[PDB]
Amino acid sequence: MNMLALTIILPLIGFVLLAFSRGRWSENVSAIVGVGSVGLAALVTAFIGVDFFANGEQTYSQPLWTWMSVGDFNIGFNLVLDGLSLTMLSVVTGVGFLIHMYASWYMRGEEGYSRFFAYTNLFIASMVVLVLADNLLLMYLGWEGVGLCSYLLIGFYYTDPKNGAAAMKAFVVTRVGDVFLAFALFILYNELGTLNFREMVELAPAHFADGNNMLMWATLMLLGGAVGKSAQLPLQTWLADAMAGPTPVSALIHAATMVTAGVYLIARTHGLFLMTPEVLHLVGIVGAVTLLLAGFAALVQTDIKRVLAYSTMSQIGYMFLALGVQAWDAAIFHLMTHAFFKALLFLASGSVILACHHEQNIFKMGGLRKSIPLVYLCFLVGGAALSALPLVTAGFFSKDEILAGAMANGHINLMVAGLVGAFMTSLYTFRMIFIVFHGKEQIHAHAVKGVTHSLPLIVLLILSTFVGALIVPPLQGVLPQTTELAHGSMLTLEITSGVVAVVGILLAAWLWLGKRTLVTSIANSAPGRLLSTWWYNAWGFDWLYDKVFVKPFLGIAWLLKRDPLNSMMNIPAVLSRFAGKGLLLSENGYLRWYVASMSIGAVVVLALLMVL
Amino acid sequence: MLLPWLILIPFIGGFLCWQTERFGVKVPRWIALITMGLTLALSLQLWLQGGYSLTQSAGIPQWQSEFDMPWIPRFGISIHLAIDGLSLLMVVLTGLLGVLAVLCSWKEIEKYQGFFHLNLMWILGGVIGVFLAIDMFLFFFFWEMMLVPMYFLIALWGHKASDGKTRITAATKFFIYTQASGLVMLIAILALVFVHYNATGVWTFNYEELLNTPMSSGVEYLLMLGFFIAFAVKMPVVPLHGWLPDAHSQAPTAGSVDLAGILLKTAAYGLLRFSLPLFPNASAEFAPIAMWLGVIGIFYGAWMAFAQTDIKRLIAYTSVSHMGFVLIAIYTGSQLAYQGAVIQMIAHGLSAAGLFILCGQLYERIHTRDMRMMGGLWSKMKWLPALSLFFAVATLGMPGTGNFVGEFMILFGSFQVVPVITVISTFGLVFASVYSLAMLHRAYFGKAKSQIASQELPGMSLRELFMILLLVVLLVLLGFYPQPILDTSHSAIGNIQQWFVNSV
Repeated sequence: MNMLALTIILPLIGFVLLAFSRGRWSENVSAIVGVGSVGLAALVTAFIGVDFFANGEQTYSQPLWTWMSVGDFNIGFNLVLDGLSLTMLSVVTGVGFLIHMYASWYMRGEEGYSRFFAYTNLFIASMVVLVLADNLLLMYLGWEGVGLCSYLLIGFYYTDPKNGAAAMKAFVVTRVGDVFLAFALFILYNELGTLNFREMVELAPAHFADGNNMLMWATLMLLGGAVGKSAQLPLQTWLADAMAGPTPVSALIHAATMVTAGVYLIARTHGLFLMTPEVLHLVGIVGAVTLLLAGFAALVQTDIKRVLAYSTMSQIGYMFLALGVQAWDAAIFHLMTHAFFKALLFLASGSVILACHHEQNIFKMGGLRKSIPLVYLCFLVGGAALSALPLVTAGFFSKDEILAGAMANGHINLMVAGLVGAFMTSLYTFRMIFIVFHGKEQIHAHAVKGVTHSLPLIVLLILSTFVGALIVPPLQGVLPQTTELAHGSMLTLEITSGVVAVVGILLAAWLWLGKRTLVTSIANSAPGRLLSTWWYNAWGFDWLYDKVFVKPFLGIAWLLKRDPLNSMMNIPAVLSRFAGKGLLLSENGYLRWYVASMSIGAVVVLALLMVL
Repeated sequence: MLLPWLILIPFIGGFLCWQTERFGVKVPRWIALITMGLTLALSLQLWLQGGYSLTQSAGIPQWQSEFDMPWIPRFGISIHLAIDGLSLLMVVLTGLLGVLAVLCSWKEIEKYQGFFHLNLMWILGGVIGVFLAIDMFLFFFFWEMMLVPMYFLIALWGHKASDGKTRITAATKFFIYTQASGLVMLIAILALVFVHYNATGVWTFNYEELLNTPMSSGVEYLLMLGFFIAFAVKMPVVPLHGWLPDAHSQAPTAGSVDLAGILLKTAAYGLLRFSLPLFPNASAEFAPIAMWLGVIGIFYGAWMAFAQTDIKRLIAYTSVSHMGFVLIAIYTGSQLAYQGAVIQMIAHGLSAAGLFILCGQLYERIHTRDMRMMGGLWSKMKWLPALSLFFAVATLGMPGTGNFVGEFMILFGSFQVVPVITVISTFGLVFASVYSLAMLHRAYFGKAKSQIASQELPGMSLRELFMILLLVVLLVLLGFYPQPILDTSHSAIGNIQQWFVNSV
């Protein structure tokens, strides 16, 4: 109710204060203002959410000012708050509030403090802009707004250059996706004139009576934009390297904020993807092949942050399938559950790595149940939901609904993909906690007790469970394509996923409960290391994407260390100076040759006159 | 009416600063600030008082104010000053850049300082005269006399006669590369007037009657190449741009503000105003060569920017990448593309001026020019690198800056007219990011132990921060709210495009 810009201005304005109070403020006042910006954002979001319930799920639009206006090119700062956008706002202004409230305690004790609460507010503000935008332009401001903020937070620690160098590969890769995204934007203005989503929805079939061949180029290249920003095969590079930053920024980037931009673009243009069915099924095709890639790389390396990261890649592509199977509201339901567990799962790991005191390993710790069971119950709750366990979990309803929709689509390969994904999620569910928290503690992890993080831990504990699954997100305000329902086989698919999850959990527990010598043998077997090296390269994709253009780019830069065309158009000066030196040497000073010059001028003048 | 006065205040101020040099030495700084204030007052008065939102289809001749005066009556050479809408944007930009030039030269007393400022006002007044020029000879005379006083700036003030590298390479290439092509376009002017004199029978040097002169095909093409050569050595185009990095890396950064922010404007001004309307079919034939040179310029400037190790040559090689978008914009048949070029062009000046002021500011803080020698100065400087981060951010297409809307409406209009050369062109944004981050990481990110001299750093005065704060806030308003100046330029851009469309 005329309060949409307060979900953008109040964070953004707070950033400006912390961008110029470069450490001159104290700890406490900086901490309060940084959390209070996002806190006011959540409160204003809640007011418009309960008023949206009082609106009868009727959308509310607010134009602030027209951005630019040429007589055929009309772009305005239009904000649309409908059911899909309200849910995507709900995730951000809750999760960013919870993640940032933890950062009020995690950040203290070290420098770069006002700096970090400056760039987090900008990061949040850019994500709110993307999901409330009504024009594809303003939404483009959202895409590279949040990309620059990921650069400022991945490379947050500027002292050592590993994390200071890891951010630019993400920056290069996200701008390749943004070029791919803007390509479809040019094509949509050339073909359909107006970039507003709804006016586009009932203008697309009116303009398309004759020619359709070029719309696949628009939509396929639009798809290339959506996939790159979050995670997918053609551009899956940077999510391992994004873990080099601090724990709270990894949660913000990987859990529900920046990675939930590629989901919002496919979901918002769902009618636009319904104008072409094969580009819609192609999302699921690429989704089905990335669940096969993104899973077991969590098992391979000994970095906990790389574990949580390959799981996020697997889950985002799991969504792309869910959107490719024409189950839109179910996918956002998966997102509503997915934000809760991932953020806590990431955050709890940070608290324990504070207690680890520079371990960064999964094979040298054990018996951590006796250290502190609070983090033990944190991983436990997250693991159950991820594995699709039927015991008081939140997300299992979302997996059950999308597989029901997927088998209502009727693609046996997609259920095979879904079945192997459920088995693969259950494999890396408890293997991490069994290899880390169980064994012997030769290096003590000193647990830290404090109410400042315990209260959000309890809030995240009560939210990530099935109590949070009862909060139905607003999906009746957009009226999307209806997610089809199947009955009778719902119980059959539910028990099938439960058996698959239980078998995977029991196999991980059997890997734990064994001697682990067979695990050591397959971690020492030469074909095992070949596959480990092959999936260190991750189907050679980072290998291919470096060695396809990078050293050619460095080679042409090494060929451009001196500027060629400046030199090759200096040859007039070179020829003139050298020819001038020759003419100076042609002069002698001996007066006989001066008179010979006079005779030889007379000879040539008479000759040149006699040829005329 | 106001136009004779508005081109003469720079010359009057140079006379008075040099007159009062005998009276005092602290006078010309304070004289120069007020005189440029009067220049912007008349320029802003024309913006507000004039009908900037005028008729979009009032023909090719349309001017808010116009001056005529007989200068050499034997050829009809007249002082035909006449101001259009887009010309008025150019005048207000150079008045603001003149204020920055005279503010950066504050607290700079030498053996002679009145000589520096009479030269400073002379070169800025020359650019104003090019911007208000409809008679061809007046345009050419002003084009060539703003080019002589910068030579004295690079020579006697590049360094005070200690090293010979500030004259014999930098300043001399600057002078020759421009003047040979200036003489080329002069004989182009004369060939056009002679074919008009055969057609009608009057010796005229005026733009309105030379606009529609009848010329046979295969003749005006050579004159269009003759105009474009002089218009391609002033703004950096692919074959002839070797003068630009040498000129910017040796002149004082106030002279570099003149050399980058406003001397690069006049060539694309002339491509919009004097080359496109006079030669419609020649430009229609020459268009694809212009598109190929434009895409080559963007990619080439970014690679040479990535490969360079110093800072003045670094920003000097950003400029050649930026102007490729403008050249492709001009050589297309789209109104939106031209209006994108204008906002990109004003933002180009505003995004190069702040960087050059700050690069010169950093050098006089640390007394070291090489970028890779320093690193990690963020813990030492308190306001320089934060403001410098946004200017490097404003260089590429970051929204909320004017450069994004500029380059990106060109791309809309460019894809409207021709697909394949535009889809190549867009990739310069990725390359814009890599040299932008290279500048940022090599200079400011790192450890201060990279250089011994990075351990004792001075403070920053109030007036430099004031003139940096004004540019960053001015550039943000142009990025967020570019409507007022687009409504100003609509009619001038529209009639040029309508003539380029209808005359073919």
